[PDB]
Amino acid sequence: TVINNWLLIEGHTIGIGDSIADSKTYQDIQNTIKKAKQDVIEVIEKAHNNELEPTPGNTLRQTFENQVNRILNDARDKTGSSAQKSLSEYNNFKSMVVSGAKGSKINISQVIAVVGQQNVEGKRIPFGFKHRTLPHFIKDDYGPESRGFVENSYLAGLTPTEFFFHAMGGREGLIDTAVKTAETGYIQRRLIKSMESVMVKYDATVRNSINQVVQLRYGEDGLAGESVEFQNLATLKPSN
Amino acid sequence: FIGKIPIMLRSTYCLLNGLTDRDLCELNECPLDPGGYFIINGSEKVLIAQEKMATNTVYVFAKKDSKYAYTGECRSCLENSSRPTSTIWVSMLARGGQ
Amino acid sequence: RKLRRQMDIIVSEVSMIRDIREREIRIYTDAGRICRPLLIVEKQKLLLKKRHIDQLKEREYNNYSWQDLVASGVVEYIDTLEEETVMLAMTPDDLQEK
Amino acid sequence: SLKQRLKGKEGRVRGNLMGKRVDFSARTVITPDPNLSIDQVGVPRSIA
Amino acid sequence: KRITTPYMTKYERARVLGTRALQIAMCAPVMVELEGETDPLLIAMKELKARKIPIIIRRYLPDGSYEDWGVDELIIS
Amino acid sequence: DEITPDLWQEACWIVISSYFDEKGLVRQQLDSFDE
Amino acid sequence: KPSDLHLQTGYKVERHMCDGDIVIFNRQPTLHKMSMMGHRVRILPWSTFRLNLSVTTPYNADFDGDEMNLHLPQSLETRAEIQELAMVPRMIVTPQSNRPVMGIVQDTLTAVRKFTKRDVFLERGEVMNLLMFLSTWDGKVPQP
Amino acid sequence: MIIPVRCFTCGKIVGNKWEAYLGLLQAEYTEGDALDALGLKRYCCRRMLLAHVDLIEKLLNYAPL
Amino acid sequence: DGLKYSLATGNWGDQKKAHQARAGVSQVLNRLTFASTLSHLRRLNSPIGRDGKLAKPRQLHNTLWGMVCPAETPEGHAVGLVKNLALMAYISVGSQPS
Amino acid sequence: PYANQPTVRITELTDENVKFIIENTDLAVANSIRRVFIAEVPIIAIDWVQIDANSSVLHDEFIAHRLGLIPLTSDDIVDKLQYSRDCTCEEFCPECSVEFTLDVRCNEDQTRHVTSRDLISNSPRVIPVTSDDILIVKLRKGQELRLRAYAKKGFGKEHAKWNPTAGVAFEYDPDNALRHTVYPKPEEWPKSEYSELDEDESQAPYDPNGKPERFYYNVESCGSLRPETIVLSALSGLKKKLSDLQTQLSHEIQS
Amino acid sequence: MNAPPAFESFLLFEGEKKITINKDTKVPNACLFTINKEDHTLGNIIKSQLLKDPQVLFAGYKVPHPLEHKIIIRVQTTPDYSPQEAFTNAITDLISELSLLEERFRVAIKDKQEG
Amino acid sequence: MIYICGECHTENEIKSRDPIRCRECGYRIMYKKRTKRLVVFDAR
Amino acid sequence: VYITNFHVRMDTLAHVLYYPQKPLVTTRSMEYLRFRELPAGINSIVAIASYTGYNQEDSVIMNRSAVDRGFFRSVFYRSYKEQESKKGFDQEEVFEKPTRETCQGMRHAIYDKLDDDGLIAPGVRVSGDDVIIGKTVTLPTKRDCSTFLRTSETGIVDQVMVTLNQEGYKFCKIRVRSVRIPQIGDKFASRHGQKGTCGIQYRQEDMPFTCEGITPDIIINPHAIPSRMTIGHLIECLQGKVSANKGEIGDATPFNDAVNVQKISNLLSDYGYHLRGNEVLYNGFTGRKITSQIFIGPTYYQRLKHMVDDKIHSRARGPIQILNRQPMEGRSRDGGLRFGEMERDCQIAHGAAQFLRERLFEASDPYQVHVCNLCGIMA
RNA sequence: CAUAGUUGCGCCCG
Ligand SMILES: [Mg+2]
Ligand SMILES: [Zn+2]
Ligand SMILES: [Zn+2]
Ligand SMILES: [Zn+2]
Repeated sequence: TVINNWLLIEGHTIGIGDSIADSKTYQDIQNTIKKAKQDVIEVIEKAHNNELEPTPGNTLRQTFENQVNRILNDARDKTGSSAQKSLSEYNNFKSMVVSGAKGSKINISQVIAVVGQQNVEGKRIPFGFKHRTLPHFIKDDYGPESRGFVENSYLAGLTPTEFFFHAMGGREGLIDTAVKTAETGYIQRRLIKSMESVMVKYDATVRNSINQVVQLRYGEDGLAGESVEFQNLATLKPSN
Repeated sequence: FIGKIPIMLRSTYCLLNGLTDRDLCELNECPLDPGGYFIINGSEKVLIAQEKMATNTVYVFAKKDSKYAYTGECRSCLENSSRPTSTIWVSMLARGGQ
Repeated sequence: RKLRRQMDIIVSEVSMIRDIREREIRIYTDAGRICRPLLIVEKQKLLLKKRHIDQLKEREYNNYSWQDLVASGVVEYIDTLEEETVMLAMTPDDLQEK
Repeated sequence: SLKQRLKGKEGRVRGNLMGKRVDFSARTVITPDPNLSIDQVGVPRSIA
Repeated sequence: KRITTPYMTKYERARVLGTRALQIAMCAPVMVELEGETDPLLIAMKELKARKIPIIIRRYLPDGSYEDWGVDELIIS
Repeated sequence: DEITPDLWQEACWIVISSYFDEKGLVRQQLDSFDE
Repeated sequence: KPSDLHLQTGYKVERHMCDGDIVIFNRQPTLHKMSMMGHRVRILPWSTFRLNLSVTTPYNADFDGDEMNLHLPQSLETRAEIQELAMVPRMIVTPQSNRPVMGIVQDTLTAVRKFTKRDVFLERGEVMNLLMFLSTWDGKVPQP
Repeated sequence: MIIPVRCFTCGKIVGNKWEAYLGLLQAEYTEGDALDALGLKRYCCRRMLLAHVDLIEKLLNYAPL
Repeated sequence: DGLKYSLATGNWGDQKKAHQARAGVSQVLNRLTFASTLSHLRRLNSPIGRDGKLAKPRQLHNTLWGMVCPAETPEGHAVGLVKNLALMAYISVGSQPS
Repeated sequence: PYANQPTVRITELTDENVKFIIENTDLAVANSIRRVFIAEVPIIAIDWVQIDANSSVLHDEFIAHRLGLIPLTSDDIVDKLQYSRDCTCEEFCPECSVEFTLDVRCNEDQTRHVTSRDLISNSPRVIPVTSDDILIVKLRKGQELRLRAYAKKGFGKEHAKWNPTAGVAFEYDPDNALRHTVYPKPEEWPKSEYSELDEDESQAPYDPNGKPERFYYNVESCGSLRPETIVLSALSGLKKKLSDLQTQLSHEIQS
Repeated sequence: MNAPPAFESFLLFEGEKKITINKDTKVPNACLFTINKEDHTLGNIIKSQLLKDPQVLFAGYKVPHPLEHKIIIRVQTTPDYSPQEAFTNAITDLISELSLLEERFRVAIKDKQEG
Repeated sequence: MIYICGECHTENEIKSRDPIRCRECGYRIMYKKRTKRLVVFDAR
Repeated sequence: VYITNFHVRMDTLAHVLYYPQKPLVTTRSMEYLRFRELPAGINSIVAIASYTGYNQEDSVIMNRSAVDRGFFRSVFYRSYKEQESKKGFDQEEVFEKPTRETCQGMRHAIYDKLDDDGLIAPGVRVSGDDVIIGKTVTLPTKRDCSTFLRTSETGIVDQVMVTLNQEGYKFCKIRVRSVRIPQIGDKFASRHGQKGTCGIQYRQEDMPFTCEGITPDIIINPHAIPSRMTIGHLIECLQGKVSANKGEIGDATPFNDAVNVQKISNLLSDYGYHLRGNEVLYNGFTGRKITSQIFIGPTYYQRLKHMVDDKIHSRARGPIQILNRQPMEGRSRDGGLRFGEMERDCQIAHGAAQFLRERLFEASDPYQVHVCNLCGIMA
């Protein structure tokens, strides 16, 4: 009650101005993306000249795609960090994220700076066509754009290829929720019927419907989970 | 006479074919109604397109549910005759047997 | 390709897929395939010219319809199987620019 | 069949004895109300 | 040979309050002072705090035997 | 001669409007039934 | 017939549900004790169920389209059972992770983050209006 | 359907202006200038005539009762 | 009657063998909004079948470009299976190969 | 310990709107005044639509709703008219309501626009305001509409059809001198038409002693009442409300 | 269905008091005025006028629920000036202010119409 | 009861004992005439 | 408006909006859907801002005064149907208003609203239990088999049609019109997946407002946006503001670089507004300036088919099943609610054994049998 | 107060 009645005086809002950054920030993001795409081109050149040596436990293709993945990941993280440092004290995305009440830092970096790499089953977008992700690319193109790296923020708007790859990622998320709802409660309804009758008897022992002892004391201490909490033992860590 | 075939609305044999919007207003029919459905006992019934594997074509797959390395299959069927689509498999057995 | 774009013997929606690497020419004329129109590109230039757009601006009281666009060999239908053998420009204003 | 009357999740067991319809039960859409204590629920007049 | 805890369990509090409230709803005699009370649950709560409910809980030990505790014999949780 | 990049934005929508005026959005059902 | 309406002790009346009656409240799927909790009823003059916003989080509830189920205990014994076991204040701490199950929510959480900033200042009228809503206030306006 | 009697947000009368607004469109004004000619300065009121679809004219093609 | 029964029920095959027939082919047309009607008319269904247990089709494959809506599925247990055509999506009506 | 001495200056007066300034007053008083403007000014609006016959393309209560929102010229008649629930009669009399009649028969090929002109009152001192003219409905050849209705006193709190104002513009501290609002970048913000700053300025310098005063008003009448009459009726009504509350408090203290 | 009668947010019921007074036990010289069928239009203005009074140690108001039409006004005063006295004085001051404002507004109307 | 033909809008009385048909059009869809009972709608 | 000739048609269910509007922020493609001629929704001044707290958690505060002005008012049409027939010659059902003594039993619902044919004439108020088709099957006196309405409906019989069926039987269809006004709990959505329920309805004065006297029509929760990241919603609001000021339907074709937020902001600034769409709003209750400024503008919203009257129901000792002695849904949803196994084990985890017994046995289907102690079988 | 099949397929909501 108190905080809502004060919030009428204060008021809270999200708007376009909370999503806009300064021109220097966009310029830094563009420089970062240019450098990262140049690095990806260099890695593709090293792979093509057969001077990329695989890391152990990884084949040459795996080493190549791991290099590209880490390059794009650090590019996204650097751009998001730079965007976050640009946020004003009044930017209401930063208000909602600092409070922790909604969203997160990755949401701010996505909306302001770069959506990032779209993944399917934890992999970049595969060649659904013959050696191509779409009919708009030359065959055997492992560049970030062809492999589904959306390099425009939501504010900047996605190009058609970027939009389609983002739709594929969203489709994977939807299918994940679908199978989650499929397996929602089946495991739980199995567990509950295996353990429906296990209770605490008046001798403070835990027993089943068969009256077989499963624990002499509940949780090995005879303490409920409602009052226990975290502490630190001061005579474990320190030196003699 | 052999029977009665339901007619898709606005098809070439539907009465609403070719009529101007003034006529459809005269017939109490919406000129913006797209058509493409049947009326069965007054219920507007629409047929959904059904996706199926294309016919008469060679597909090599990797059957993991079998003792076969690969299986080449082809669903063979004629042009609008013999609705039973005879499917053939030509299959390489697994080499791991020993 | 010339015959289909002229619509002389080959009607449109007939898909001609050449697998160059496998040395195969598959021609498809069956129903059920899914296709869409696409503007034809030649020498990194559109076959669509301003005169066609002018004739389409007066689409009424001149009777130059989409069917004339298809018949003039400016836009042609392409299906998913054929799309694998297509280098498809996104938009002409930037992709096929020098 | 007689055996089908019990099996599954809708038979007399698992559909009518491990759960069933109960009287004095309502359902409807929920809406927020900050002016109610956490232990309170607003109800429509008709259900009450 | 009493081994059950002297603290009344939350379940015991719930059941004894419910049963005593039902008794008072049936015009059971009230073993506590009441003033302007009509809801039997409040009367049962007051009688519980005064520790004057005339009920003995029988706790069945899992072996088959039992203990018997008055509500006053038990420490209220 | 050739469509300019600026006029292309109008040209493509003129083409699409002519397409939908010719065909409509239920050509699938109607053409399939006619065949 | 007033004889049919006449009453004596021992009779029972199925009275319409009124303020203060306890009700069990749940949302399907039910996943833990806090997904089925007891509340006190409040009559309100429109056609929905209401919730304090915090109890949406244990129910995993949101007001996009969700509808919830309400059951009414019919015996004083069941009513007392719900009062002593199932009421939401008794269900604040969940023994799943020995944590609170419900906490401050979206607008309240952001607004209190703004509120407890070091540079928030309230004049006499604003604080005096605000203290109306503090139920557990002894009536002392503190030294500014 | 038909033009609303009042602008939903403010309550300004916008029912006696739809036919006049079309008459001004026949006079080859811009849509903005036509609305300004009718004195709709708040964009709540401008929303009505600018976004209204007049379906009742279409429904008057069919026969009565 | 036969055709009518099928278009009444959506069960396809012999009426006597309706127990093992494919179902959900014909549907009551959804008339709640005009866009809803057009979406129902331009709807495609991919059955589960024996093919479904081999490879998962719920994902949005790359060949779905420009032929089917990249983001339009019924949320729930039919995600990815039920789809809707792209705007400029035309299905081949077939022709004689002669 | 006493109320201010508030002063009024009327900047503009039309038949459509009145723009003015109240000074030497509290924020709550001004806000309550505009609340009374929107909600608690009593006017006469159509209620109790009884439709003898309808052959329109639109269902009946659609027409009743549309007639409800028709404004009526109720300048001075509203004072002497009582609320119907307070009046004593067979539910309708000239001391609580004003009868209206409408009967249109389109037997003509041209579409017949049923407008506010076609509404006929029994009392000539209550007319539709536009009587351009407000379109009620359109009728085809062979289509008619015949109904009667009443119009009774009420205020916008009960239903928005009794709201006489078509938007009440309200402002105070146009330069943000009090800093009741905090522009994160005041340079971006356009000046108000009551602002007095220069172009280099974007806010007045902050005052740690100011209070809300000099409230700028613009009451735009829908047309039912003259806006001057809207403000006078509003002040009289709020005075009546507080006097009645004082009477009830006197009863409460005496009891 | 369960929509309230729209004409009952300002209109009283049978045996419903427009205003009731309750002495607040927590603090001496403090009372709660519960006023029925009134919105913020009276609560806010009465609170503002009360705050201008110097003897008022504390004055506030609340709506207990927006769907309901009660307002609780808490008034606390120095121990020489009753809360009822303060409430009456506030209402009289507001009535005088509104009468003065109406008079000046009519005079300004006449001046603007002539000039 | 009186009924109105759905094609030519002919008002005609039809008893509840015979097949319904317009008395000079042959059309077979009727509509009941509007009730003559009083009906009131609040304009709210 | 799902179709133009909806008035002639009699479908089982239909909904029509009073005042549809083509969206102020459209796409080129919408011209060819014909959605410009059959819109579904209204452009509404939406303010994205937290308020008293009834918009929270994907809820919506609506302007009660706007709804009083017909904002999002709609009609819900049902069309009931019944057919007379002749089964053999031992019976022949017939349309006619029954009488208490001519029939061997009838429900308390009044039959004195039908005519001699037993069909209510169009233009009469009906309830959730009145009789619409008086149909009686002859007993081999007679037994009434008339039809009533859904229990949770109160409309007006709009259009009554009588026809001969395929076999040649006098049968009737009856449209019933019920006017649905937006209320608390009705579901609304943007064109961006921001599904929300009407939390509460405030009159215009209680709502916040700009310096121009413009209140918002709808007040969403800003916390909807950060997790969802529906920035097209915000750009639509800005573009609609630009469109409404400029007097031109704005284009929102997705992959068009001719429109970016910078140009939209510059155009908005040209009309004397904050270039990012924010505005200073005044508290409706106190009149105070809000400390922060509020993003606000027109946005195309659309009311969904779901309403609380469709979903609200309650059960207390109603029509139990004929087999299991358990509640079933008849004429309505009035079959209680399945106390599923999840709820059962939830109560077991609570330890509320008495309430669980009450739900499963003492308030669902209490029965008693007599068992012989010697054998053990029910006797 | 009391009286209105299943048994499936499809579809809508979270
Ligand atoms: Mg939900
Ligand atoms: Zn307006
Ligand atoms: Zn009277
Ligand atoms: Zn006829």
